[PDB]
Amino acid sequence: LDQLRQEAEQLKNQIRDARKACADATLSQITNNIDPVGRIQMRTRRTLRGHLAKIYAMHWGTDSRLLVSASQDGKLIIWDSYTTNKVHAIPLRSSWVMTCAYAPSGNYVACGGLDNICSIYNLKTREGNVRVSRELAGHTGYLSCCRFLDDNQIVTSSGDTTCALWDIETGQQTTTFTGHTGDVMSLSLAPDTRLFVSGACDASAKLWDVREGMCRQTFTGHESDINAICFFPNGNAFATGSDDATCRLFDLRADQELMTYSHDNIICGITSVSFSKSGRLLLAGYDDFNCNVWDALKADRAGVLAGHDNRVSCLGVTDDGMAVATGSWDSFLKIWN
Amino acid sequence: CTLSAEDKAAVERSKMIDRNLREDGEKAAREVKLLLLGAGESGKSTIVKQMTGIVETHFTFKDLHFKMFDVGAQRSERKKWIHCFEGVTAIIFCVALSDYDLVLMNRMHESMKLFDSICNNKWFTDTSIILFLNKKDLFEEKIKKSPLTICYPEYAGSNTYEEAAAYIQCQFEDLNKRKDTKEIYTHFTCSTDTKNVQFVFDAVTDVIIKNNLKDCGL
Amino acid sequence: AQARKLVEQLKMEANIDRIKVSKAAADLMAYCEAHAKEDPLLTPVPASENPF
Amino acid sequence: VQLVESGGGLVQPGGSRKLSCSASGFAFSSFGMHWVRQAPEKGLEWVAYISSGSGTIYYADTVKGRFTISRDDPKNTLFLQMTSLRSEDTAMYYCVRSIYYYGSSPFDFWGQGTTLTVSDIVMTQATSSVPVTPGESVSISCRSSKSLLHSNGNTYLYWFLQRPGQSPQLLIYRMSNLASGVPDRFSGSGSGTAFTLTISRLEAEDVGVYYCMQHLEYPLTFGAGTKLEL
Amino acid sequence: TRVTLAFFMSLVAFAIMLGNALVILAFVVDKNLRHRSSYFFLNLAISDFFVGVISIPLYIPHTLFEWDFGKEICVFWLTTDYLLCTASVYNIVLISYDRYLSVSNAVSYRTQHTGVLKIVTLMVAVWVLAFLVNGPMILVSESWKDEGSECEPGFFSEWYILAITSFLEFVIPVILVAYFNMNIYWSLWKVELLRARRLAKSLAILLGVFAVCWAPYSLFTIVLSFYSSATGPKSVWYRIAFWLQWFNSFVNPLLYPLCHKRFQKAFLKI
Ligand SMILES: NCCc1c[nH]cn1
Repeated sequence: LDQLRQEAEQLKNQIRDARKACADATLSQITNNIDPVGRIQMRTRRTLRGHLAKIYAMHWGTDSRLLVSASQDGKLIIWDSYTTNKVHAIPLRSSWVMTCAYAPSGNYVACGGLDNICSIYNLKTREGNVRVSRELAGHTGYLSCCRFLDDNQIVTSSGDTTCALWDIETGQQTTTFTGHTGDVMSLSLAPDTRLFVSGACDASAKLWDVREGMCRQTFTGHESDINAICFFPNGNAFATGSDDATCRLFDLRADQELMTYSHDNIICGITSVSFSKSGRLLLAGYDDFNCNVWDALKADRAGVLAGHDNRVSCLGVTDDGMAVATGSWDSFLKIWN
Repeated sequence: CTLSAEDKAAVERSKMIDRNLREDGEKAAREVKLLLLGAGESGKSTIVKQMTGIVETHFTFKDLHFKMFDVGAQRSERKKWIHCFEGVTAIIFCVALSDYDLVLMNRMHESMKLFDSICNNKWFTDTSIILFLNKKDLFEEKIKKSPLTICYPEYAGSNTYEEAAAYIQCQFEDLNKRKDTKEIYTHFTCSTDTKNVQFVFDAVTDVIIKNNLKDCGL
Repeated sequence: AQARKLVEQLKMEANIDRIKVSKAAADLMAYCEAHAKEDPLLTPVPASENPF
Repeated sequence: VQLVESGGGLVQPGGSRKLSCSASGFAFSSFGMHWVRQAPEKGLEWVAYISSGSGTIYYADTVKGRFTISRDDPKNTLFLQMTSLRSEDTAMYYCVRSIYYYGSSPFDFWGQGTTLTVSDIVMTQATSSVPVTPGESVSISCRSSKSLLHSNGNTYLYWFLQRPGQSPQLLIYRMSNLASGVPDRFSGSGSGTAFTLTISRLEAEDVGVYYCMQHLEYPLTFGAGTKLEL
Repeated sequence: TRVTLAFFMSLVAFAIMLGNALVILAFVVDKNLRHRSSYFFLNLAISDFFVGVISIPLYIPHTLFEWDFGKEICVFWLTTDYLLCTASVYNIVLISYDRYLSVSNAVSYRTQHTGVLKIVTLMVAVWVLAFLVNGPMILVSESWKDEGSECEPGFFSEWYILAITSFLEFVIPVILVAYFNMNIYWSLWKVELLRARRLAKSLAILLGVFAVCWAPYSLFTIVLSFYSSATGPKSVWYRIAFWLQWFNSFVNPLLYPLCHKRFQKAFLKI
């Protein structure tokens, strides 16, 4: 037992030494010659109303016209963002929802929460209604985020240190990922649809490969828990936020930390993070009752998109990159460009 | 208008959905939500009987609709999940009396720590608590042979049931630190009739009256 | 059992080929410069064609 | 999904007649309902429209004020009532569904029609018969009188088919799309005010009468019909 | 001399107009205030806003420079003024009754659904009764018998018509407001010291303001119109008793609507 612990400590020291030897130059000394974006301002173009309680998640479609939103009233709504209309309203069985997803083929949606069950709904039928296609069960805690991998494969992460991959048609798990110690809060699929990364309540993140099931790599460094993770457009980076008023930029190949986004006047929490269509703007949702826009390569700018009367809890960006949607606890949803 | 027929049909659809949503939401703000809490094996099963994931129980009493939520099945950290209960009318807390000597560090001190952590939480600075003390028969039949100094050295009172009950109740109620904003109600868990629901009905009526008056700056 | 699993996991995570940080920084800034004309939130679109 | 109509018959001049439609197998409270007419040996003709919520009711420019349209939601029954019938209303009638939101496909399911016997942008079909041979490519074109590309970017022409002794089924909706249950060997395109449909690799059960409609604004106008025969 | 008086009257008129325009805007902007209290507050705001539009400015020439107005303007002026004042008082009473039902029965108040038409029914019955109180008798005023005088009602000759009007517009509202506020306090009394003191103070203010601002003019009119019909000189007492009545419409938008927390949030939203 002692020999195993000594070997583990030696391996950790060797990994740290290799990482230190792999760090030669920093990007903070390269972007000093880059012209900044300058002042960036945005204006409310539409305002979507109809929700009553808070808003916990939202997700864009694959064509940048249709929208999905989930509230604590046990309500799911499908909107059109070009004319401010309602295309569908879906009821729910459990009013405690914390995540949603939109199928890339425009056919299915998903919901989940504190009931430990993931519900999958089918949109296009012959009777004109929306029906409950599947109920996936097998977790023991609570679901935090669900994404559609393809039209017949789904991925879930829970608060039992477990991530799972499901085959919808069968109804049964095909692979399970374990190795965390605390709650898991986020995951973000890659464009090539072969890997995914997840962050835990223990100031750590892990990168996983789907086909095999073996944990690929582990990153640490935050002072406290990690609450939001997004994923870079090219598939070779990601950025995370903690409940410490701090954001970080990690890479999957250099195996080290790159940039830190923090400021002395910010002492609240971070609830969501997203990128832009060219990897030049980073949008963050804080608890100061406003959002923020960061220059992803220079790590200094504070272009507040204020306008909410409570905490901003979700945001998203279109596929063509021509709008930004924000949702907060004030029961309204706003569109920016 | 400058629209085709199909767009007019679309806006009619949207208006109809809006009406349905408003009706449902208005019908959904006419009910009482209570959150249950207690220590491990505190007898709260008796409370549920007399009246995985989240367990939701429903009942209707004297023209009110009560939703009780039981959260005992969860085992994760309570910090990242407790915020979704900001709008509750009341927190029910259940504590055991006949577990002062059993050590798991007895049960009484763990219950005290849990109460002191819950009552001063930031999300619950205006939410009332209903406190149940239960398992009193074994308590009355246990102090005839065991002294209260086994866990309360400072106690110097009579070896009678009433003095013990009063001391325990005052010790618990002394934990509050927001005396000007929210109250605390106490009751000994009965086992012979339907008082355990009447007490909650009275508590929620009083909470409604005080919220109504204090929302008007009166 | 736990010690053996930890040893195996650390051994699997220890043998990984790596590259320098400057290469990653260069790749990121290259991709940033490569799409400077197709981002509707850095260079605004004329109002004649903007849906919003 | 099954709509069945009833009520047809023989009537003397004048009098009255009520026709009913019964639905089974879908949500009757999210679909608007049209009545369409077909002459004994001519093209189709638009008649009436009733919508979701009973808010909007249109009528024909010919017999407005003489026809009565109504719906009953809990029992799922659609009613038409007519009085004082002349000789111009000896024909067959069809009930059609439509639902309008972003992405839908109107005029999807038709009925079986009923028979009644009594003792404006211009659509004109170009031809009347085209003899063909299996394995050949066919183009069928019709014409209009004003532009159909609405400002928002749509196009509102409909291409329908009819085999012998049957009821129509939607081939192309909004002049460029493909419906459900239809073989993937069809196409349709047009240059403003004149349009053409293309069929490749002909086969049996693909011979009959083709029709082209508009829906830019009420009322809607029909054509004579193109007969494709072997 | 005239300049200062004109400036002060203009200031009062603008103060009333702004004070009620704020409330009207607050209701218009916010859509989450679809309850009974906001409806009644809006009714009060409409009445008090019209109070200061027709009455004060046109009155300024009637008593400052020259009466080029005639009978056709005098009757209109009188009818408008009386209707508006009575409407404001009855709105105060209705708000009091709503608040009392908010505490005499909470269960049946939380579980009702009437929010469509009974509200407008009551809102219109208020104005109907407000007209019916004073319109007929003031429209049957022709017994001046002297061409050329001020613009005052025709029933200041007999004391048995002033008394009933002052009895069915002043005494009953005061009795009812006092009774409702006492029920509220006695019910909510059953930590304690500060709350009891604060709430007793609040209710005492909300009744004393109304009583003081509406008693003296009625008292002076009845005493001067019973026996000693002094229809000529009028001292400063009468001229201050006339002005005190309208000063209630300045205070009212500060006590009832603004104290509410929802309206403070709505105002902060603008
Ligand atoms: N007598 C009309 C009400 C009034 C008196 N003074 C001012 N307004």
